[PDB]
Amino acid sequence: QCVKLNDGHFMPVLGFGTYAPPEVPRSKALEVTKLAIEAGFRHIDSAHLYNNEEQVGLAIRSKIADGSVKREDIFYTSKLWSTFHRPELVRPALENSLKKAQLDYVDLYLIHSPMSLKPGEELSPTDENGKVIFDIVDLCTTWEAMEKCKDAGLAKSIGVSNFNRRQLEMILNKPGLKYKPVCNQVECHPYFNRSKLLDFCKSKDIVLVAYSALGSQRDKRWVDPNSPVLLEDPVLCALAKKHKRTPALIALRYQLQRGVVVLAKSYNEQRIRQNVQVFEFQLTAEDMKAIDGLDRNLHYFNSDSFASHPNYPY
Ligand SMILES: NC(=O)c1ccc[n+]([C@@H]2O[C@H](COP(=O)([O-])OP(=O)(O)OC[C@H]3O[C@@H](n4cnc5c(N)ncnc54)[C@H](OP(=O)(O)O)[C@@H]3O)[C@@H](O)[C@H]2O)c1
Ligand SMILES: Cc1noc(C)c1COc1ccccc1C(=O)Nc1cccc(Cl)c1
Repeated sequence: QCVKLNDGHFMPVLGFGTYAPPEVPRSKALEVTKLAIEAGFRHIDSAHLYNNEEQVGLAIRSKIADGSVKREDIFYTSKLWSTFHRPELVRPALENSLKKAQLDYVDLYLIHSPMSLKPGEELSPTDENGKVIFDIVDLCTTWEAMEKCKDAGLAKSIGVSNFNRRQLEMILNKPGLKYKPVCNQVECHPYFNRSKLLDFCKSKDIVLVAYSALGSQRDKRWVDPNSPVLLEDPVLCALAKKHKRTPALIALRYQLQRGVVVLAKSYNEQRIRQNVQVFEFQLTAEDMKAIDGLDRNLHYFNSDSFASHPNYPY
């Protein structure tokens, strides 16, 4: 169950989200990634930011080793963090992510954010006054370093994440371009459905990948507790009763039926197993336009600290 990418390789349309807050013990990312693979996931979304590539790579390496799966069956994804946007820091970051996860290549390497941060070992550098230190980098130079990684064979496909239309065209309107981004991974869910951005990506053979499709983890550091909880929407709860399903399954099927590759994080065995069942039912045209009307342009990620960056995507 995949969608062909604009460089030839294939991406499973349902992916597993591996991020959990640092409060969650690192051993969990190993247990739930194996359970996700046993449940039927073959697309695994990770990143250098999530501090989990060893447990994730170990789980992948262990399911390959016990004979459940082979390396070609697994679509593994990592992301270049924003402190590594200077072109010389790109390949060492990917090799470090490969060394950490113990894989010879990633199926997908993404530019995690367009908001470049100052290079360093800190995932978020902060100055004297406790504010985040930005950095100015021409992102097309970063993409060239990304392109070389695909040539080197460390990344089967390369793409971006949290890129708006203007930032996407900057990559497409790049001189000497060799590989267009196979995908743009952005926040997408019935309350914020990226309809105009999805049309643009469709018009460029670029796959839109939805993160926070279930309505996000609502971490206290980045989300307002008064913001609407997507899985409590009366419309989503109503359709789940009609189809005898769950509100999460309604949200996941919503993206799968408009050409969106959808991610879903879960560290709960039953909900992990519950999410693969999105392929067992279908939404009607009436159900699709009912969810269509829920768009209220709601960013679950909100950060005024990152509102002053020249490349902030929204
Ligand atoms: N490119 C980027 O900038 C970016 C940003 C954010 C996230 N991501 C990636 O996208 C992945 C998913 O996004 P997300 O972190 O916002 O989480 P999410 O997919 O929106 O899920 C939100 C919450 O819903 C719960 N859940 C999972 N399955 C459920 C089900 N069947 N029914 C009810 N609840 C369910 C989960 O809690 P339980 O664990 O308890 O089940 C989960 O924490 C992340 O893991 C990350 O890899 C990428
Ligand atoms: C927009 C956008 N542009 O880049 C990113 C990444 C995003 C979305 O970010 C999130 C979405 C969902 C949940 C969490 C996050 C997040 O934790 N962002 C973050 C941003 C900057 C620094 C650091 Cl440390 C974290």
